[PDB]
Amino acid sequence: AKAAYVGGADLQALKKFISEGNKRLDAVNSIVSNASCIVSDAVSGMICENPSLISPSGNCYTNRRMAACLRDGEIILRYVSYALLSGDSSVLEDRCLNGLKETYSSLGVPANSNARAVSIMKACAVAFVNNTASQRKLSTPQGDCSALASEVAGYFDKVSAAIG
Amino acid sequence: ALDAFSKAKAAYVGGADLQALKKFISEGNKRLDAVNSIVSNASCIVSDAVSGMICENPSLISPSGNCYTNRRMAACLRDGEIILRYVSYALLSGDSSVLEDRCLNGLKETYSSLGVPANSNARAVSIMKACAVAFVNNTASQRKLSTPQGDCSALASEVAGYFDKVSAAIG
Amino acid sequence: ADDKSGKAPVITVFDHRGCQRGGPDREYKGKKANGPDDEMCVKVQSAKIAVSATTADSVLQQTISTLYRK
Amino acid sequence: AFDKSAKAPVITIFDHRGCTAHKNAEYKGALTNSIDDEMCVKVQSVKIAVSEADAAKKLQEFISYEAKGIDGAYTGRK
Ligand SMILES: *[C@@H](C)C1=C(C)C(=O)N/C1=C\c1[nH]c(/C=C2\N=C(C[C@H]3NC(=O)C(C=C)=C3C)C(C)=C2/C=C/C(=O)O)c(CCC(=O)O)c1C
Ligand SMILES: *[C@@H](C)C1=C(C)C(=O)N/C1=C\c1[nH]c(/C=C2\N=C(C[C@H]3NC(=O)C(C=C)=C3C)C(C)=C2/C=C/C(=O)O)c(CCC(=O)O)c1C
Ligand SMILES: *[C@@H](C)[C@H]1/C(=C/C2=NC(=C\c3[nH]c(C[C@H]4NC(=O)C(C=C)=C4C)c(C)c3/C=C/C(=O)O)/C(CCC(=O)O)=C2C)NC(=O)[C@@H]1C
Ligand SMILES: *[C@@H](C)[C@H]1/C(=C/C2=NC(=C\c3[nH]c(C[C@H]4NC(=O)C(C=C)=C4C)c(C)c3/C=C/C(=O)O)/C(CCC(=O)O)=C2C)NC(=O)[C@@H]1C
Ligand SMILES: *[C@H](C)C1=C(C)[C@@H](Cc2[nH]c(/C=C3N=C(/C=C4\NC(=O)[C@H](C)[C@H]4[C@@H](*)C)C(C)=C\3CCC(=O)O)c(/C=C/C(=O)O)c2C)NC1=O
Ligand SMILES: *[C@H](C)C1=C(C)[C@@H](Cc2[nH]c(/C=C3N=C(/C=C4\NC(=O)[C@H](C)[C@H]4[C@@H](*)C)C(C)=C\3CCC(=O)O)c(/C=C/C(=O)O)c2C)NC1=O
Ligand SMILES: *[C@H](C)[C@H]1/C(=C/C2=NC(=C\c3[nH]c(C[C@H]4NC(=O)C(C=C)=C4C)c(C)c3CCC(=O)O)/C(CCC(=O)O)=C2C)NC(=O)[C@@H]1C
Ligand SMILES: *[C@H](C)[C@H]1/C(=C/C2=NC(=C\c3[nH]c(C[C@H]4NC(=O)C(C=C)=C4C)c(C)c3CCC(=O)O)/C(CCC(=O)O)=C2C)NC(=O)[C@@H]1C
Repeated sequence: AKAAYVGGADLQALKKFISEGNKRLDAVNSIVSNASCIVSDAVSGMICENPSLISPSGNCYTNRRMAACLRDGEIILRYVSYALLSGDSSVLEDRCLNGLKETYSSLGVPANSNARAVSIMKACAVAFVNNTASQRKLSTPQGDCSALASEVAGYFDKVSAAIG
Repeated sequence: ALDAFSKAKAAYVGGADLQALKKFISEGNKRLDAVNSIVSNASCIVSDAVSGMICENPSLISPSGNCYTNRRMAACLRDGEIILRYVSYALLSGDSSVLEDRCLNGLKETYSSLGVPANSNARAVSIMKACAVAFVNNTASQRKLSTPQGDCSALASEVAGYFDKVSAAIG
Repeated sequence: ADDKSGKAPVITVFDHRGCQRGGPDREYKGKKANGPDDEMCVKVQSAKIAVSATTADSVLQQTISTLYRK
Repeated sequence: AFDKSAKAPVITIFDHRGCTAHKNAEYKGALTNSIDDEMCVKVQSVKIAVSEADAAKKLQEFISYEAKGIDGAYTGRK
């Protein structure tokens, strides 16, 4: 539960190990600094396209179910952000995805709806990484982050495949 | 204009009552779309305004800043939401009577005695204003509500004026 | 396999170049880079993810008003 | 003068044209035989509240000082 901190010389070394270190940390930053919005928008969009999810028979009906769903969206988003920080999907697959479809099948968490929630979070993340807004609307130097965008997109695709 | 919900319990206006309500406020259909575009984005508006206030003045969450500690940040996030919602009701009713009477009157005196910084509150309100105007004209990055194409600049100017009343009251 | 604990890695990114924090930077326990990396830091912590009833109610209230329609 | 109760009007706009899946029992007044029967404005006075735990989550997002979405000029500093 204790937090790890990577600054100074350790951070210098880290950015020598992962590719495009500086841009990669900006990419992570742009996602985690907007985490609650990404998760809520994806769950809200999942539902607005399928209102039966919040009908009395839907899997997001009641505050208890909605909170568990928003929680799961954040868990998944955060494991994806750690995959981007790390540069591979090993922890994402082992600590989050492996066994998750089986979990959702036993709970009856709808796969068609999770598929859409994941694809929206993916759309959010790609837009923040490959942000084509003007320089004046960016907190980072304008440049080409398309490779990082494609990488994070791949991590979401691994989520989709695992629980599809 | 009409303060129609001044009366615990929720009020529901549909069917015949709604048909009448839209005649009592100007541009009834457009107005309800405008209100909806704001309220449906309320969490992002408040978060963006409080975050923007902070990123322009990082010391607000330093140990000497007014948003320091979870208790204070919670009170500030709450107040941002309270103010946005009273503004949204001014836009629903078409005037500022409730906004002034039930939110703004006495509010500056309260913030003065608490030491809530007015220059920082001004920026939060200013950002919320910029958000609301863009949502009314559907020029925000997110455009999740569909409307017939038309000119809502009058409504955008109206809601901007309500935010200006907030700024003048607590400035 | 997932442990069903509800935990996930919470990452905080501190690009605080130019910052005068007013207090010491004591969280990072390693050695200095003798460069701008000494003003930046990454925090990673495995934490239980928790969502309040207020948040869940807020998402519902802002979703029910945008449901697809005819 | 406001009463310090932290209560505020929560508006919920239900433009639910075509939504027969939900029976419109909340509004009890007369109908019109028109789309106005398929839409509804809800207003309720609610005590606005933010928990300390939820405020801690927002602080974790904000403390990068780069917590901004797509919109808006970057006006922040460090
Ligand atoms: C169509 C959008 C839809 C599908 C498809 C589906 O599966 N569920 C759908 C809608 C839905 N409605 C509610 C609850 C409320 N709906 C209204 C507006 C409705 N009620 C009226 O009296 C009139 C006009 C005369 C209309 C247009 C209201 C006021 C609701 C409740 C408010 C409250 O304070 O509780 C839901 C939530 C679950 C439910 O069916 O009760 C859904 C998912
Ligand atoms: C500059 C942006 C700034 C001004 C101006 C101001 O008034 N406060 C400012 C920054 C600030 N930092 C924190 C807390 C943390 N800062 C860091 C990074 C720092 N710590 C290190 O060990 C290193 C070494 C390379 C660096 C660059 C971290 C990790 C912080 C806390 C992590 C945690 O688990 O909480 C704050 C919060 C209040 C405080 O000063 O403690 C501010 C406001
Ligand atoms: C895509 C990700 C976006 C983008 C990013 C971008 N960043 C660039 C340079 C840069 N970023 C940082 C901060 C970074 N480094 C850290 O250690 C941490 C926090 C721990 C973060 C956050 C730094 C320090 C730098 C540059 C340092 C230097 O001396 O040059 C660049 C420029 C290219 C590059 O340096 O690799 C880009 C580009 N730009 C975009 O347009 C998108 C939105
Ligand atoms: C500015 C706000 C944007 C704009 C709005 C716009 N809406 C229009 C017509 C319209 N809107 C509604 C929904 C509204 N009515 C309700 O009762 C409720 C919910 C209770 C809502 C929400 C309706 C039903 C209609 C049309 C009704 C009809 O019978 O014609 C129009 C067209 C002009 C007008 O009708 O006044 C506009 C314009 N359009 C934009 O482009 C901006 C972004
Ligand atoms: C119901 C009518 C419904 C919605 C709810 C909404 C859901 C939705 N959102 C997207 C795409 C993006 N959402 C983003 C979120 C943010 N942008 C910001 O500035 C703040 C910080 C964040 C919270 C609002 C982003 C960055 C997105 C990428 C750009 C884009 O708009 O595409 C989508 C897209 C799905 C897809 O591309 O397949 C949906 C469905 N939309 C609704 O209809
Ligand atoms: C700290 C790094 C910081 C910020 C946070 C941000 C503060 C800020 N925001 C604006 C303008 C708008 N913000 C909007 C919010 C949303 N748009 C969406 O699509 C989602 C759903 C909403 C929540 C994120 C909107 C609609 C804005 C209007 C359009 C625009 O691009 O401006 C501003 C602008 C002030 C001005 O115009 O003078 C600021 C300062 N900026 C930061 O640096
Ligand atoms: C939102 C996009 C979904 C949806 C999600 C729900 N999940 C529910 C219970 C649940 N979720 C998990 C997996 C979660 N826990 C972990 O430890 C990890 C990874 C490390 C993850 C991704 C578990 C183990 C459980 C059961 C125990 C618990 O609640 O913590 C849930 C409530 C289930 C119920 O009440 O029967 C929901 C609603 N629901 C949707 O409709 C969309 C697709
Ligand atoms: C956020 C943009 C601000 C900021 C806000 C803070 N307000 C604090 C306490 C507080 N706020 C109010 C007004 C509020 N209550 C109402 O009933 C109404 C209208 C109906 C509103 C607008 C009151 C009455 C109070 C005191 C009682 C209470 O907390 O509920 C506060 C904590 C003050 C302290 O304990 O020292 C904060 C931080 N702070 C900022 O830095 C930005 C500019």
